[PDB]
Amino acid sequence: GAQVSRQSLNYFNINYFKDAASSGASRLD
Amino acid sequence: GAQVSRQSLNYFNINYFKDAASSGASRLD
Amino acid sequence: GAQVSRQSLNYFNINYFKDAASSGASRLD
Amino acid sequence: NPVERYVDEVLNEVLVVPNINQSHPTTSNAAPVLDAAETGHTNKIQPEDTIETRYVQSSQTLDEMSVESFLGRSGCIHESVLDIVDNYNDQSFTKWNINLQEMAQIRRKFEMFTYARFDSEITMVPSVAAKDGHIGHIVMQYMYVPPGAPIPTTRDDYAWQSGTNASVFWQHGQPFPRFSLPFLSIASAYYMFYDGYDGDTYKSRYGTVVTNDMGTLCSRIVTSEQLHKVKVVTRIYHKAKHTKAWCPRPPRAVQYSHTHTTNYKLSSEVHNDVAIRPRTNLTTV
Amino acid sequence: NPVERYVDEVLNEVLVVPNINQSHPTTSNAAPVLDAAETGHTNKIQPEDTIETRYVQSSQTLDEMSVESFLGRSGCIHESVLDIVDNYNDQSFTKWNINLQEMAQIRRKFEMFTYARFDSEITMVPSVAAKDGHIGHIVMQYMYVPPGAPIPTTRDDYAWQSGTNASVFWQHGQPFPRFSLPFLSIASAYYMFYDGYDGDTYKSRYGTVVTNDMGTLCSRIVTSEQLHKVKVVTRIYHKAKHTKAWCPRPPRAVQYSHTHTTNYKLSSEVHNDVAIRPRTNLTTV
Amino acid sequence: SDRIIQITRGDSTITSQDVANAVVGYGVWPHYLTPQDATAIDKPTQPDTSSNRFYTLDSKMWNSTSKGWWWKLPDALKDMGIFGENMFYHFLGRSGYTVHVQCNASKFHQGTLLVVMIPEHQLATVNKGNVNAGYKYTHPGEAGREVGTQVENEKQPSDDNWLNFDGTLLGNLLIFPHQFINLRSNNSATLIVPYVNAVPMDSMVRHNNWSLVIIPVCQLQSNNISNIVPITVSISPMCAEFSGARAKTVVQ
Amino acid sequence: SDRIIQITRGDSTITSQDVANAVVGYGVWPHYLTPQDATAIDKPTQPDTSSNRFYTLDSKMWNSTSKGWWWKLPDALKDMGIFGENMFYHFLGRSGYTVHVQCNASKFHQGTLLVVMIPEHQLATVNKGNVNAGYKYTHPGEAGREVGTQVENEKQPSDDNWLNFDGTLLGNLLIFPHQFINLRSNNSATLIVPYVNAVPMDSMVRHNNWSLVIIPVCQLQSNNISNIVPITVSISPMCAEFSGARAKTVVQ
Amino acid sequence: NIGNVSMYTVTLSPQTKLAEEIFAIKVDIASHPLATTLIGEIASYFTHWTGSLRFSFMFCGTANTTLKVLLAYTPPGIGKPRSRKEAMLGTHVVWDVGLQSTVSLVVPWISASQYRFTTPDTYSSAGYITCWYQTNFVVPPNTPNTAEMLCFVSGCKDFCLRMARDTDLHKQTGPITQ
Amino acid sequence: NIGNVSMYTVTLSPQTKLAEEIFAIKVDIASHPLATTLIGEIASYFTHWTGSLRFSFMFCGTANTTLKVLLAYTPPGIGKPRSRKEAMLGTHVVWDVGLQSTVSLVVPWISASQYRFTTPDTYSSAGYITCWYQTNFVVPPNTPNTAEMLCFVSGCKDFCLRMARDTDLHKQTGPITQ
Ligand SMILES: Cc1cc(CCCOc2c(C)cc(-c3noc(C(F)(F)F)n3)cc2C)on1
Ligand SMILES: Cc1cc(CCCOc2c(C)cc(-c3noc(C(F)(F)F)n3)cc2C)on1
Ligand SMILES: [Zn+2]
Ligand SMILES: [Zn+2]
Repeated sequence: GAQVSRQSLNYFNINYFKDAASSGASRLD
Repeated sequence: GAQVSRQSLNYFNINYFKDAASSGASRLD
Repeated sequence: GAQVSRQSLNYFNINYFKDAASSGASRLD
Repeated sequence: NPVERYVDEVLNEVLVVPNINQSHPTTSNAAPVLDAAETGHTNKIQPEDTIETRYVQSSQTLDEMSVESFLGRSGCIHESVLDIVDNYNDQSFTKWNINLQEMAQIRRKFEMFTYARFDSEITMVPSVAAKDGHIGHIVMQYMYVPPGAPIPTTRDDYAWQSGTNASVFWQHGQPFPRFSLPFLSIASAYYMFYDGYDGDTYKSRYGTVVTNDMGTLCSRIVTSEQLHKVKVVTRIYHKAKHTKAWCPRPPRAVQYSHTHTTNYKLSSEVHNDVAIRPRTNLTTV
Repeated sequence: NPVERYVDEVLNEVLVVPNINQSHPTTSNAAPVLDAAETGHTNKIQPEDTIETRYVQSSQTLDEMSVESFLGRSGCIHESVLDIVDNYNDQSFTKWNINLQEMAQIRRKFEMFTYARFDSEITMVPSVAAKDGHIGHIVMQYMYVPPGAPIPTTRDDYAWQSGTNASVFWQHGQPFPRFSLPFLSIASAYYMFYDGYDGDTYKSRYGTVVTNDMGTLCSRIVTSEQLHKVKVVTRIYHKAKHTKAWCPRPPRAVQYSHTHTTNYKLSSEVHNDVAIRPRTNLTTV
Repeated sequence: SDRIIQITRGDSTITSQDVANAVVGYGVWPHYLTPQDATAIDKPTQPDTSSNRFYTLDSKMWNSTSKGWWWKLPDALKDMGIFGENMFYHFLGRSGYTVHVQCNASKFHQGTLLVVMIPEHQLATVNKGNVNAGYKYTHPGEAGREVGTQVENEKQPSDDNWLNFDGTLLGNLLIFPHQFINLRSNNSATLIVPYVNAVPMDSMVRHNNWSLVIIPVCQLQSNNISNIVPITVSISPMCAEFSGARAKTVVQ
Repeated sequence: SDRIIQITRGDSTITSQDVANAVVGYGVWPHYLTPQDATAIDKPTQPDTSSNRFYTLDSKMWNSTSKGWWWKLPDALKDMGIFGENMFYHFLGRSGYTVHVQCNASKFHQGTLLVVMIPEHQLATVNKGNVNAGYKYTHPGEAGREVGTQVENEKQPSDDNWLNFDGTLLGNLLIFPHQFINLRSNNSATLIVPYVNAVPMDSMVRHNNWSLVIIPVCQLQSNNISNIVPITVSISPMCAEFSGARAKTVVQ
Repeated sequence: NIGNVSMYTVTLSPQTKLAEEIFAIKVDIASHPLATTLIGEIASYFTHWTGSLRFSFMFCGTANTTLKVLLAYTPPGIGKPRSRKEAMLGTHVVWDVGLQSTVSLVVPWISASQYRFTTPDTYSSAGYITCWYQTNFVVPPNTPNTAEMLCFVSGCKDFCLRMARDTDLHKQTGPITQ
Repeated sequence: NIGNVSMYTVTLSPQTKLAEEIFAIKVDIASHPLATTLIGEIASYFTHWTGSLRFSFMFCGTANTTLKVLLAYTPPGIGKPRSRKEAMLGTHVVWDVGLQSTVSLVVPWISASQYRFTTPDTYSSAGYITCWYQTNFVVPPNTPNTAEMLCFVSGCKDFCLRMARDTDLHKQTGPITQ
């Protein structure tokens, strides 16, 4: 569960648990 | 949040938290 | 800080800290 | 770029404020400074319109003022007490009718909106006070009994089996327990306020107590009776995650008195009941 | 190469010093050794100009002498004491007006610059002294009350709810607490020195006390009263990260006496007040 | 000739035929505030030549026992023409300076003056606990302060020249922009300093950005002591600009 | 709406919801002195927004017997912030102005004020031979002159409003830039005048370029006389620039 | 007045002395009386603030009541103005009462530092807003001799808050029970 | 002299005996009297040092005062020179006083090891700098018979410090209070 980005600057947005409630603070706007 | 390099010597500059203040000591010059 | 090899047998020589003194025992010869 | 947006997150520069542009002297029959508050709209005049301004590149960001940020800080919502005084069986367990109305600090912030939808992060801070000297091996059990589920009535009630309800076991010495909760309402958002009843008679209940039932939080000291008596106080902390709020409202201006109600009390000298400080007169800064 | 630069970091060879080149005998009317200090400049003469030198490949690096390195070591800045003597309610909590001026070692280093900008890493070292024998279960709460926020006046003040302020809960037995802080000033850099006041009268305050307000650090023993009294001393450590400094200045030459001020004291024999050691005479090494 | 210098500012031109070059503090030449660094949003006022000119302060007399002198900017120019007027009518001010210290004697005189420009020279008090230097004492005006004269008062600053009036050793003042006026070599010192502060503009009334310190490190001596040897200071603001206009502030 | 006006100068913004348009003296908008017309050779100082702002003078009370009022520029602003400071520190000054006269009453009041801006309004004396108006009398400052009050003195100017205080008939003042404040139509007057003189710059101390004259031609009347009806004047310099800096001139 | 709607209005009336002072308060977004306004309350949840403030005033008198008033902002580094002349030298707006009932005065961000503390701190006190009679309050016969004025506040496009903190504009001195 | 500016100057004057000694100090960057100089203070924050040192001297006498002086650096492994002849055999500069007021003597890095300890340690003591009259201090009549000299120090392109440590050039023997 990783939203791997690339640029090299590879972003790794990982969700450790299988529930949306489990993830950290949301992004803005 | 990883600044993956390559050479193979792959550098992995990882920022574990989403705040610049959180990262370790800075690079020089 | 990983010296990723390949063969597939991918070797991952990782240096967790930014000082040479920090790494483990040296290789031979 | 999912990576360019990443940098903005790390630097907290997602929401930037506009710059101030250079303005000049003017003479016109277009008068921005004049308007009509009766319309119910706020005059949208900016500094460049009332004075001659210079050009300035703004660097401030509104990130921290976001709803996610405003309601995303963990605050205390309950202080559970298990105090062993003279009867372990009666005093080693308790229950709490869950609500976000007992502590003023987080309550006031949520109540600055009419409706709010969010997931929750609950963090617990248990502390064992050694009343007689030792604390032995303390193990705690926290069980969420949703409305309808059987509520334990003794420290060994079969309900503690938690065959379906979620329970969290904490062992003294281990890190603070924590877990997430998904948006729980049967509606689309939580009611911060509710101008309605649960019936149509003089005896029907009024307010959020009608719509905000969240069940009961039952807890007990799992460890069986020990020689030395302890007093375990578990403080519960709550934080909203993935938040949305609707219809902002006036901030609570007087102290809260009860849960689920906007009731308040007034003294004979009301200036003491509000944060407003009496002015000597109109011209005394 | 982001990888070649990596190797220089591991080896600490980012900033290399120049080599000494072979020089030869000279006879010229160009005299490098002669100059004029009145100009306010330092003669840039090097060894190759005053003697016949050999060629030498330098291997020294200036990395460790960088500002990041000089101010990047965690040092003690405060020693908070909660000593339970005879009244748990009064003695189980305290507060501190935050500042980097109480401990001489780190203060002197920062004060070698006029302005400094940096993020901070705070690390806490709590130690519970068992005055009567046991320490029970000790849980601590450290809360940062920014200027303006309500300061608790009892161990159960509603402010401890920390609905917005940041609080860190530590449990005895767990690792030392630590967190980062972003550059906090309302200005572009922190003032190490400030030749100004907060007014223009004989009673206006002078110095950095006017510009360096950082709020209050409040702390309490979360655990309720226990039979055996303890003395908890929490030592706070600070380190600068991502640092920048401007306008270097003379190092503190005498002992510090107070915070936010350069005031000092002199004895009847001033040579005792400075590190300068009296010389027997001009020619006694 | 590298021994000569002519400095023209506004309607003033100063000369010296025996200089020791010139110093530009931190190698940065004074310049106006840019929109990227500015914070105050009203259009600034820039008097230009009516404020960016040389203002000569009261001369001082240097003798065999002089311990030194200091002035603070912009305080020293608070009563100097348009520049002075502007620092009191506005809340904010910003300026750089060209400081030209003058002192001539003869080829038979000897003496040495250490001329320094210190940023944020926060003065100390001695043996007075946490009582700090009073506003009045750090705002002497063009008259400055004569080290070793003032009859002590509780809020009076340290007068120890060897400790820089702030708890640091004199020998290290050279780390700040400076020059020496060594009678045998030069008869003047010239320092050009840019605006230095942690904020783009500031109150000219309650914040002295720079401090001019002059300490005779090598005693004045000659076989004609009756001839008075003065020290004269001429300062010229540079890129002076002010913001936040209103009534004129009156101090004291 | 053509009845509304907003005038922004520096840090000041003035409004009126009942104007009678505005007047630009001789159809020339104020502008800075060009190099083709300039004569003085030093670089001028231009305070910009710190001087080109609205300065409100002392209000006057208009009643059934008022004979009129007059002010002279730049005299009237001699004590107004930065602008005032600049006219005394320099030998030469040059400026245009935006004159906004204010007077409101009610839809049940009636009265009419003739508001005029006269260039070179050289006052006369009456029955006093060749003795002319004294400097003191033509330099009243922000207080101006209240026609019909001053206890005669030999060097006192003519106080005859019907003869324009200069031997000419009032009815012809309309040949100068002017407006009327007819209570039934407007509550303000706005006149913008450029610099007018036979020389590019002049002494702000001894030469008053413009004179603001206000004469009630139609008497103030209403059935609620106790309610005081003031007249207020706000003047803003435009393109103010000064030259020939020195010490500050002190008059009297 | 506290505890009554009148605490929100300022009374105007025919004056016998010219240029009289009408009101005067600090500009500081979180100081009193601005504290309990919505923007003041929100500002009290943060430690720092910056940006320009928008003060508006709506004349509540009759349609036949006229008035000219001077609203001024005095930047810091000086005491509050003791007269209209003294105030007028700073940032100001001359308000003419007419068909449009409301006027706005913008308090531009004029500060040495990019931000200021929201809590009452000497170093960062932002100045004052004073109001003076420019001309006078005038009415025809048979018309009320006094009138009210309402005062509003909000932030401009550059307003911004920083460093979240708990508010001191609200407290809990006891348990909130069921 | 400590506590007076005179602690920074060395007095010169007409001699009756030839080649007299003027001053002598250790070269060690962190030893006394070099300790409190800026480079000495910074060196005291590190354990090791290396590189060449730059010593400068500015003659403070009158423009008509002449003088020739010999500045010498004695590498280690021998005691400080007891005479000009003894000193002159090492690294030195003969300084002629003239239009240019200042002269510089570079103490080259001459060591067995690549670095030395900054703290006073026998094994790593770097040597001495002595100053002697090469000719004499001469003046015309009616001219002061003594003159001062100022001494400066800084590091050359090869100077370098290593191993950060706390300084012993400053202490705290009590609480620093508010
Ligand atoms: C409006 C609104 C929204 C909410 C939800 C508040 C969160 O309340 C809780 C808490 C604090 C804990 C649990 C909980 N779930 O499992 C556990 C266990 F581990 F404690 F058992 N506790 C469940 C709810 C609904 O209350 N009012
Ligand atoms: C100059 C200058 C710069 C600074 C900042 C010093 C750091 O001070 C602190 C510390 C030590 C701790 C906290 C802090 N934040 O959260 C906590 C908690 F966990 F302790 F609550 N402590 C906040 C500041 C500003 O002080 N002077
Ligand atoms: Zn025990
Ligand atoms: Zn025990």
